[PDB]
This record gives sequence, structure tokens and C-alpha cells, in this order.
Amino acid sequence: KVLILACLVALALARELEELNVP
Amino acid sequence: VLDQFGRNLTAAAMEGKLDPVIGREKEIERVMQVLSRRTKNNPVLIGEPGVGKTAVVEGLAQAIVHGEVPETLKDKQLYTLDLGSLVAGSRYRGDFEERLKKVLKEINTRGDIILFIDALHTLVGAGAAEGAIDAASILKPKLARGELQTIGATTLDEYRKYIEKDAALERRFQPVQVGEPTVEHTIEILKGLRDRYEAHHRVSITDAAMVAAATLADRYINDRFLPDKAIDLIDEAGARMRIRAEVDDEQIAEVLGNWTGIPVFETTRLLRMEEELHKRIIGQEDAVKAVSKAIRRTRAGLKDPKRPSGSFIFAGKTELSKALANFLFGDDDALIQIDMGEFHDRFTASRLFGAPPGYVGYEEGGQLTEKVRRKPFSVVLFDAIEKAHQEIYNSLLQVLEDGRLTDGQGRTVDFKNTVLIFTSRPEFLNRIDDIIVFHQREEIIRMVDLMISRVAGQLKSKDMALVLTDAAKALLAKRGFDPVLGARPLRRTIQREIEDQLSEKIL
Amino acid sequence: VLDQFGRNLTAAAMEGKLDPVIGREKEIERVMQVLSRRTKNNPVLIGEPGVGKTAVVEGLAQAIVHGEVPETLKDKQLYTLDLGSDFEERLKKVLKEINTRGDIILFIDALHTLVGLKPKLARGELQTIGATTLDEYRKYIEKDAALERRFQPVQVGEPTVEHTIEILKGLRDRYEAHHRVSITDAAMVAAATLADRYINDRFLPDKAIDLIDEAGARMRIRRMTAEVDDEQIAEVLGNWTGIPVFKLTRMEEELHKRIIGQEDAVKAVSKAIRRTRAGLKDPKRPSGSFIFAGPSGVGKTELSKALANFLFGDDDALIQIDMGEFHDRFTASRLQLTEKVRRKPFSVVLFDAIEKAHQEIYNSLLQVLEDGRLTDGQGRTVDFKNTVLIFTSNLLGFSKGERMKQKVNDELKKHFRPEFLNRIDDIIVFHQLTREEIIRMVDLMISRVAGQLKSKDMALVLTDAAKALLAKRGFDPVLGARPLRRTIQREIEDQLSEKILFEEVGPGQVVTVDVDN
Amino acid sequence: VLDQFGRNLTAAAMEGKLDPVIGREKEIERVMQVLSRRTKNNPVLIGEPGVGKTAVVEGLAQAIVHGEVPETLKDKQLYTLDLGSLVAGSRYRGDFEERLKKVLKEINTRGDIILFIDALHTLVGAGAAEGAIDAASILKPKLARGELQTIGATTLDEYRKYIEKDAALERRFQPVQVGEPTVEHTIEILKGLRDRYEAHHRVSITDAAMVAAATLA
Ligand SMILES: Nc1ncnc2c1ncn2[C@@H]1O[C@H](COP(=O)(O)OP(=O)(O)OP(=O)(O)O)[C@@H](O)[C@H]1O
Ligand SMILES: Nc1ncnc2c1ncn2[C@@H]1O[C@H](COP(=O)(O)OP(=O)(O)O)[C@@H](O)[C@H]1O
Ligand SMILES: Nc1ncnc2c1ncn2[C@@H]1O[C@H](COP(=O)(O)OP(=O)(O)O)[C@@H](O)[C@H]1O
Repeated sequence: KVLILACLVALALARELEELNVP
Repeated sequence: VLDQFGRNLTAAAMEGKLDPVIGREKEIERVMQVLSRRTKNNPVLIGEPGVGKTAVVEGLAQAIVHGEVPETLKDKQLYTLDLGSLVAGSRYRGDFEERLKKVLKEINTRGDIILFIDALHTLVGAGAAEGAIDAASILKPKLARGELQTIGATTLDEYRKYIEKDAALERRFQPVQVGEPTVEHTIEILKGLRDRYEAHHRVSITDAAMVAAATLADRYINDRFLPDKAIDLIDEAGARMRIRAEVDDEQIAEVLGNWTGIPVFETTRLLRMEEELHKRIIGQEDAVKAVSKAIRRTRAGLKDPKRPSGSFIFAGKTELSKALANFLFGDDDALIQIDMGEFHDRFTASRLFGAPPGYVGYEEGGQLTEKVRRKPFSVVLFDAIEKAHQEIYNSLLQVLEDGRLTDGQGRTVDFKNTVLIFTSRPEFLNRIDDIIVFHQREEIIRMVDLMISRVAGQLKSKDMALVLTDAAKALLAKRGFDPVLGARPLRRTIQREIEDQLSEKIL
Repeated sequence: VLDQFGRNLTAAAMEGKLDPVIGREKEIERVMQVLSRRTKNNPVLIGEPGVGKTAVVEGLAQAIVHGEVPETLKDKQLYTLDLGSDFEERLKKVLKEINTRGDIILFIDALHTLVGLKPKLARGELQTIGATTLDEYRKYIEKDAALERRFQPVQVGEPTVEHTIEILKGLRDRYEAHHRVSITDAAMVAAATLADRYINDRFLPDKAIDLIDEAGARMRIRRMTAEVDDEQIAEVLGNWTGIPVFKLTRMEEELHKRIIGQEDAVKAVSKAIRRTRAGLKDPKRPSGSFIFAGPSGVGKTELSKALANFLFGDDDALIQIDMGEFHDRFTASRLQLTEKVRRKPFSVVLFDAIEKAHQEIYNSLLQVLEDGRLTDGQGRTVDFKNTVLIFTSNLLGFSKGERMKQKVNDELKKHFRPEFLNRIDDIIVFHQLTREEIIRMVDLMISRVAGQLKSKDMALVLTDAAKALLAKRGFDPVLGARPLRRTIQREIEDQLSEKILFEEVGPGQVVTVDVDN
Repeated sequence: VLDQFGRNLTAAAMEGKLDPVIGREKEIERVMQVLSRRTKNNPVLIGEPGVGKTAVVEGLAQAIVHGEVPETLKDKQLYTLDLGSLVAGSRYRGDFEERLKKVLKEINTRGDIILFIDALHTLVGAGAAEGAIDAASILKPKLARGELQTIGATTLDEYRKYIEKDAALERRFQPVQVGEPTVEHTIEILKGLRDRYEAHHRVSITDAAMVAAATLA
């Protein structure tokens, strides 16, 4: 007689990122 | 490489850095029976946190250096690969999978590695919770072909929540049920750990200190489990010896008094049970010795294995049950009033026993697992049982026969240690152990002196005047009492006459 | 290397460059017990920020140089691990310190940062002392089971107000020497008292240090173009929280001079608030447990507003929570309340619609009233005993022709539990507003209207006869503060609005209503 | 020098290029109090964006120039730290290491520098971190052992996200609560700023417009 509400989270999305070289 | 995420249990076994396990060598044989399979040779140690599952593979690692293994398990090196350590320090895309492939590269290279992934429920949900590549989808090809021997270890709940729900993963792992030990099994565990303790703590441990560590931890600790909480008591026992050497049973009763909080440690206190119940109840002393009488049988003598610890009808009433709970294991707050006058209908019968799933009240009610059997002993008071529907205490016919309640969430809550007390059919009344009768001016004025001394003891400590008169105690007896009712909560008459005029002392 | 890890807290302890740790010697004892185990060694030291977790280990560092330690910890150094002081090469030379010295005991401040380097010290090869918060333990450290088999929780709580005083007496000479002023005993005994009352985002064994450090710092400032006491540290708090120094530095019944009417109920509640500011009753029991039964709209919600004024300094910071939304634990898990009473060391919480609740919650409802303790999910006892309890509750033939005071008290026992009024300091039943009490409420609500018209340069005085009509249109014997404000809109404001747009009134003058009935 | 990797905020105060803050004297002296401490000698100025956190230390720069300052930080040059110019042109290896060591030895060379790092959360977690240590881990030992006093200014939200992340920062930074002005304090601010806006727009601004602009905003 009563709903449950799954309530989907959002994720942080483990990221690629460019970096910077220096010579 | 593989040393960066866990220690070598086999190399720790031949250096004697592992605690010996006594018993659970049928569990070790079952794990060797899985590990010597071909295709899915991956056991998962099913238990609950502290029964000894690291200790199973600690004993398997000792069995390899002893050569007590099959030829498919000799010269195997066990590594406790912590997969949470693989997640740790992994902020980037692909950073996680790199140090798991470095682990699996040494599996292919060595070929004699058995991973012990403690907390195997973490394997689902290490990269993306099966939405993408996690650590499960990396291992699932090699686990299914026997090219990666992996001993998991997880709680039976976590095996059902994470490993069983992934039906692809549950076939890769073979459930080895590591049960919680018995108390007599825990004592012989601690016999072999006596050598490990006496070398470290500089103590000597007597024989019954183990008995008073295993029986006593089963009796008062229910969050923790047997072959860990009893090791904890001998650990904390030497932690009183580091304050100071032979430990007693009182040495363990000291360190459980630290842990749980109760200092009470039954035949002596059961005989003079009445006096520790007189300290909160004066007047109506016939019912005090009556509820002392039947409990001197149940907790001293003969008892059915399926019965609550006494069952009573009360017809102060609830003030005696609060003092009864204080003697019961040492806490005031074990008394749970259900307020049976707050239920009259049949659909409200599921509002105190748990809802059928789908429905209203799936958690308002059905929390009795975390209430009753969470505590080692309890007193459940059913206040105003006459106002209830018949259908509600048809469900209480379970717990008067057996002492088992089926929650609406499907849990079996044992009432076998709970003093079930009703307060106001011939089938309902004969299962109750006793009918205890409370009788309704000299008894009221002695409860006046009992209740003003609790207040006045604090009052003069903060430098306040104490002006009392024994004639005024009879004036408290007139208002704070009702023949037609019951001693109108005298405490309300004390805060009427004393505490309102407590403000009129600084004025 | 060895000193790029951090600081030897024990070379600093014998040198005297470490502060004295006075008080909390039982928690230092609990740490050195757990350090003396073989199965569950290496205690993680749990406490909210500023309660002393470095200080317990800085007390343990002084314990090893005094011989207040067993033969286990005797002559055993303790380095701290500064991760901010090539990175991954040196952090695995941390685990080399077993083979290097063998005296190594590590203190890791913020141990939760190590799990999601993460020295696993071959299971248990490097002794360790952690430091974490109650919730940061149960979210990072307690979540991972490999970390939980070894590290032991050691609960370090916030000091009580009187225990903080003895901490500050021991830390007196270091602030006496740094700020070169002689800080007195007054400033100490009023530090923790005034820091607990007017700060809750940080804890006493720090916030009390923060004001005696800064009151001493203000001395060294204002000497440049030598005693600190209660007034000097009250000057410092006023420069922080803003709370008027005077405030920081009974009841006066003044409450009635803000609200309208109900004069005896003002003096009724002022006698029990005067009692609990002396603390004469049991501090286990709540400070003020009041039920404001009786008629609604007679200014009984406003009495809590003035009581919030009288006991904050601020007019309104009082907690408003609603009940009656409950048939699940999913909805009743808000007993919103546990986080806003956490921010307020004193609040005035108001409980409306408490005649409507789910029947199981009445068991846990008594824990608000009897105990004043509700341990939330972060493992913290939320106070309600240093917080006043306000229970706002609103309760044929030819017979015809007004004391219902005890008659209210009869159905109080019936609609609620008969032990719910056992823990009520006094009962309040209000009166219906008479013809002279309702007419000065009309002054209160039109004072908002005249303030809006003062801005466009006019003031209007209403005659006493014009307010007689509004006071009887805006009163019925079920309400009376609620319909009055609507009738001033529908009779005064909606007329005055179109009269200053059509400019019948126009710019600056006085208008006066002279009504004919 | 710090003039290339920042700007002198007191030289901007004696050239009259900082806006005066009429009021705010309790929070400027607050920063001077928690500079003179011994354990948390670092004022970090927390507050919602717009309440005038930068204006406190610009009001501190005017307090030093006017001589309304104690003679423990009299003639004490405030330099705000431009992290843009500090990172810019660090194309070669170890430049950002070397630049941030130069601006910290130039503080210890002269000692008439008190450093302001605007957006102190930007310091934490950025600046060189691929093959060298970042900006924050260079500042961190001189903030912990004590060779260096920053004045900081974060948002109240950004203070909990970056500074209240590690405890070894928390025991050295003192959060200075720069609150919203009230409407009456804002009118005092606006009447004091009136000359800067009467001169820029060459308009006149009435007292009504000041009390309107604070009340209506
Ligand atoms: N007390 C004051 N006296 C004069 N002007 C002030 C005062 N407080 C703030 N201001 C002015 O109001 C504006 C606030 O900008 P400011 O950068 O000082 O605020 P902030 O809170 O530090 O902002 P941000 O979060 O973006 O750094 C500026 O124009 C500033 O000069
Ligand atoms: N059969 C056993 N013999 C000896 N010690 C045991 C046994 N079972 C558990 N232990 C003890 O348990 C601890 C190891 O943790 P364990 O019980 O294996 O945790 P879990 O069950 O969560 O894997 C050690 O103190 C170990 O000595
Ligand atoms: N019992 C105590 N005796 C002396 N100083 C104390 C005590 N408890 C806390 N302090 C001081 O209060 C502050 C608390 O900070 P810290 O020791 O890092 O603890 P936490 O880790 O809880 O923030 C420090 O200045 C510390 O020296």
C-alpha cells in the first residue's frame, strides 16, 4: 500500500585530466 | 608489487607471526576443498564480523608451511589483498584499474598466489557498481576459469546484498559457512592464544579466565561475536595489568564493566533479590517477594529451553518493573512500555509487530530486532492490555509458548530472556506464569520520604535550604494519591508543593 | 629521511617546547592501554575538532618522558606524520622506521585521509595513533574492515565547562609569557562559561583557548598606539559573534512589554525561567518544560518570541518544527530537529500539533521530555535539557448563560499520556482577549502600516473609535491575533493604497478614520 | 620580489586607490588580534561573497598607512598574493617551486611583509602538482612550524571544503567571521563611499539614495 522511492544518487565521475609538462 | 596491498600470510606463517587456530579445521578443510577444484576454486568465507575468517586462512597459511595441504596447494603464498586499498589514492580515470592489473600480473607471473580478498562485498562497486568496469568485471573472467585462486570473506548479509544479487559473480565463489563458535569452542581457542598473550603482556592467565571470557562475553555482548570479543576481554585484562601478574575472573568482569557498563557480577544476589528491589519500592512488599519468588526458579534451578523468563499479570505497578529491570542485568532503561491502550483495531495489530512488505508502517513496528534481542535481557510491559483487540494478543500466543516473534520484516525476535508483563480467554491467562495482585496511608507517606530524598540530596549540594515537616508529608499523601485511581503520581504533587516554591527562595 | 616526516613529539616533550596537558589524564591512560595490546593495538583517537586529540597524544608524549608508561612504551619515541612536509618514495620509508630505529610510534592526525598513501605496515608492524571526528570515523575508518581489525576507537569528548577551567589554568603561563600580560582567574572562569553559551560551531577545549589567546592578543595590541578579566574577554566575544558585550557579561517579566495582553501567563512562566537560570533543580531534567494550552491567537506564539528574545539576545533564532506528518520512520527520522538544535547550544523549540502523531512515536516522545537525550546518526547526544521546551497545544438545548482552567487540565491527561504532565514545570492556560486587550493589539499591527507610510513622508493617527471597529471585526472566541491582521488589510490598507494612488490622501498629511458605527 | 608576484596593498592605500570602509573597525582590529596570537596566528576571513572580506584587509592596508595600527605591525607592507602571476611563466622545471621559495625568503629577508592570500581555497590543491609539490604544500611547513603568517579570505562554503579538510591547517588558521553588514551599517558604508562615486560619475548622491539603496537591496 506504500511506495518505496529508489532515489537514484548522482556520482562524482572519477576523472581523466590533462596535465602540464615542463622541460 | 603484491606486497604493497597486503602481507604474505604464508611467509608470516613460517616466521611464526600468525596466531594458531584451534578448531575450525573442518572449515580449513572445506576451503582447501574449494581451492583444490579446477574451474571455480574461489571460496568465500561466509560469517559475521569476528567469528574468525581471517583466522581460517591464517590456519590455511599455517597448513601450507606445515605441508598439510593437497599437492595443488603446496608452496602457495597467501596475500591479503585489500581491495579498499586499491580504491584509496585513486582519484583518476584508469588509476584504479592499473594497480589491479599490477596485482593480476604477479598472479600470472608467480602462479602460486592465493588472494585473500577480505570484504568481498566491496568487489561489486569498485569502479562503477557494475555500470562499467569495476574490480568484479576485471576478476570475473579469471575467477571463472580457475586461473585466479581467491579466498573471499564476507558477512552473510553482505553476501546476499552484493555477491548474490550479481548472479554472474555468485557462481565464481563458493560459500564456505564459517559459523559463530560455541562457548566451549571459544575456550579451546583461547588456550592456544595463552602462549601469545603471556609472551606479550607479561602475564600469567589461569584456566577459568578463559571460561570467564567466553561465557561472559556471550552473556553481555551481542553486537560483537564469540572468537573476537572473548579475545578482547583477555586483551583488555592485560590492559589492566599494564596499569600494574595473574588475571582472575574478576579481572575479566572488570574489563567487561568498562566495555558494557554494568558492574553487577548469580546465586548470591538471587537470594537477597528482594533488598535490591526494596531500594525503589517501599510499600506493597507482598508483590515484591512474589515476583522475587518465581524468578528464583527461572534463573536458579530448572527451566524450559523455550519460555520467557517469567510472565506476569499486574492487577507502584510499573515502578516495580523498572526496578525489576535494574536487577535483571544492571540497567534501568530496559523497560519498554508498549501502551496497549493505544491499539484497538485489527489493522493496527501490524503497527506494533511489523508490517507486511509494501504497506504502511514497515519500520514503525518491526524494529523489535534492534530493541529486544539487541539487549541481553529485557522487561517488556504491556500497559492497559484490556483496551486492545483480540487479534493483537493472538499474536502474543507465540511468545508465551515458544518465546519467538516473527517480525513483519521477516525476523525472528527471541523473547526467551524477556520478562513479559501484562497490566490490567482462559487460553491467554494460563500461559502467563503468575497472577500478581497489587493492593491499593502509612505506605504513601513512606514513599513521600523516599521521593523527597532524591530531590533534596541534590538541593543542599547547590547550597539550598531544606525545610521539611512530617505533618506536611501527610499533606503530600492526600493529593498525590487516589483510592478510585492510584496515588495521583505523587511525584507530580512534589513538583506542585516543593518545586514551585523552590523559585520562591531567591525571591 | 627522518625529520621530513614531521616532528618528534617526545623530543619536544622532554625539551619543554610542548604544552602542559592538564586534565584528561584518564584518556591518556586509555590510549596507553590500547598501545599495549598485541591483537587490537594502535588506538584511533576520536573527538570533535578542538576537544584535544593532539593534546592527548601530546600528553602521551609527556607520559613517556616521565615514566608514566609501562615497560612497553618506556623509552619509545613518538613522531607525528606531516604529509605536507619524491612523495611516494619517502612515505614508504615511514615503514622502514621499524628496521631503522624500532622506537617508532606514529601519530597520524586525520587518519581518515589515509584511506579513500595508506601504510598497511604489514597488517600491524608500525604502532599508530589516529585522530578523527565521530562521523569521519564511521564513514571512512569504520567502513573499511581491514582497517577496523586493528585500530581501536578511543572516545575523547568535549570537556565540561568546569573541566575546561582547569585546562586553562595549566595553559595560563604560556599565554602569560607570549602576550606578556598577567591573565587573571576571572578571565579563566568566564572563558569556558561564555564560550559554551555563545559559540556552537567549535568546542570548549579550544574556543575557550581562542578567547584567552585573543584577549591577551588585544592587550599587546592596545598597549601600542596588563590584566585580562571577565570584562576583557567579554569585549572580545562582542567583537566576534557581535553579541553585545553587556549581554555576554532573572526574567524582569519584561516579556509582556513586547507582546500584547495575557499578563498573568507572562508572570507565570517567568518564575520557572528564573529558577533554571540558577539551576536549582536536577540538570539531568530539562530546563523549562512548558505547555501553552488554551486559546490560540491571544499572543501565545508571540510569548515564545519574546522568550526567544530574552534568552538569546537575538529576537528570533528559535527552532520551529512541525509534527503530524508521521506514519513512517522515514518521515519521523527528522526527530531537521537534530541538526538545528546541534547548532544552537540554547534554543527555544516550539512543538505544535502534538495532538497528532503516530502511536509508536509516543514511546520515543518521552525521551525528549524525560531524558533530553537523542543520540543521532553521527553518534552525538543532542541536548534538550539545556533548552527550554515549549508545547503549544490548542484545546445544545435551552441551557444558556469563565474558568476552564482545571477543565483544560483534565483532558490534558486524556489526550496525552498520564505521565506526560509528570515532567511539566508549570501548566499555562490563556484567556480570551477582552475589549481593552484587543484594542492595543490593533496598535501593534497598524504600527507596521504607519511605518510603511512614514517612508513616503506621512504619518497617520487613527482615532480610538476607528480601532474599536477593527478590534471586534478581528476577534472571535476561537482566534483573535489571526483574523485581525486580515481585517486591517481589507479595511485600512486596501483603502489607503488606492487613496495614495488616486491621491485623495496624496503626499504628506495626516489622515484619520472617524467611522460612523 | 613580491611586487612582481603580487601587489603592494599598502602602497595602493597610500596612492588612494583603495576604497575606504567607514565602519568595519571591529573586524580590522580582529585580524590584528589573531595575527598577534601564538597558535592560530593566521586570520582567514570567512564570509559570503560580497560582504567585504577583501575590503577588510584593504581597510587594514589603510589602517597601516594612516598610522591607526599598533607598532608591532606599523609600516608592515600588505602584499596580496597574485597566484596568477606566480604560476604564469613557470614553463620550465622547478620554476613554480623557485618562485614561491623566492617570495617566502623575501618575506624573511625584510620582515615588513604581512601576506594576504585572496581565495585561500585556491591555494589548497593547485599550482604545480604533477611532478612537483603544489602551492599549498610549500606554504604548509612555514605555516605549521611558523616562519610565515598569511591573512586569508575564503567563502564560508569554501572554508569547509578545502581548509577544514586536514586538521593541520585547522590548528593554525583562525576563521574571522566577516558578516553581512546590517542596513544601518551599509548606509554608513555607502555614505563613506559617496565621494568615490560622486567623483567617478560626476553625479551627486542624496542621503535618500543611500538609505534607499541599502534598504531596497
Ligand atoms: N566596510 C566597507 N567599507 C567600504 N566598502 C566596503 C566595505 N565592505 C565592503 N565594501 C565594498 O563592497 C564590495 C565588496 O567587495 P569585496 O571584494 O571587498 O567583498 P568580498 O566579500 O571579499 O568578496 P569576494 O567573496 O568576491 O572576495 C567592494 O566594492 C568593497 O569595496
Ligand atoms: N579458531 C580460531 N582460533 C584462534 N583464533 C581465532 C579463531 N577464530 C578467530 N580467532 C581470532 O580472531 C582474530 C582474527 O579475526 P577474525 O576472527 O578472523 O575476523 P573475521 O571473522 O572478521 O575475519 C584473532 O584474534 C584470532 O586469533
Ligand atoms: N586537556 C587539555 N589540556 C590542555 N590543553 C588542551 C586540553 N584539551 C585541549 N587542549 C588544547 O586545545 C586545543 C585542541 O586542539 P588539538 O589538541 O589539536 O585537539 P583536536 O584534535 O580535538 O582539535 C589545543 O590548543 C590543545 O592544546
